[PDB]
Amino acid sequence: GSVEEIRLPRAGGPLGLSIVGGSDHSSHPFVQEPGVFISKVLPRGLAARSGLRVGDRILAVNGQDVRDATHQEAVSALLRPCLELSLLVRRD
Amino acid sequence: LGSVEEIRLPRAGGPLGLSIVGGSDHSSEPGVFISKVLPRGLAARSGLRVGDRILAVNGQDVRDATHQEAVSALLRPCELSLLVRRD
Amino acid sequence: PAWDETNL
Amino acid sequence: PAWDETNL
Repeated sequence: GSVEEIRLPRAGGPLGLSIVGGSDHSSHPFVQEPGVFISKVLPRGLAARSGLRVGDRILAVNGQDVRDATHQEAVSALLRPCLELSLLVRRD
Repeated sequence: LGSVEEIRLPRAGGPLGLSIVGGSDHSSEPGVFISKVLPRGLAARSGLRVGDRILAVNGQDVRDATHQEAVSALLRPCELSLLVRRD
Repeated sequence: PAWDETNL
Repeated sequence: PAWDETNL
């Protein structure tokens, strides 16, 4: 397996991705340990162009661990003020 | 702030998922310009972007390579390690 | 079963 | 200004 760094050069504002899951969920639809997952990537959006993929489990956001994060904790981390948005992910 | 970055592309033997334009045999800065990166392709997954310039491929310098010389470098016979310049 | 999906 | 483009 591999850990992968996917970096989104933000115009910031829209990322073009959706997430499901988090530590506050006792299950997810992707792989059986709780976590936050990419559940959607808009085909012509930033995340898609940058190589993000449905099924990616988000491990960290700009260095911040989100393996155990609640859903809202992961949302807050992803919405940090504009920079390159560096996602450490794993595909189970 | 500009950067130089080492990007590894694990080729399956099929497509890389990127296009290049230019080269030392065209009038229009070193290296090979990446002109398209398919979102679903390996290049996108590996971190490559439109506007990146390829300076080296697996230790072969391509800063002053012609278009065909850069194509050959990228299609070297069956882990593609690219040194790229990014603004 | 249903999971909230947050679009960003 | 017309540059060859190759898809790879």
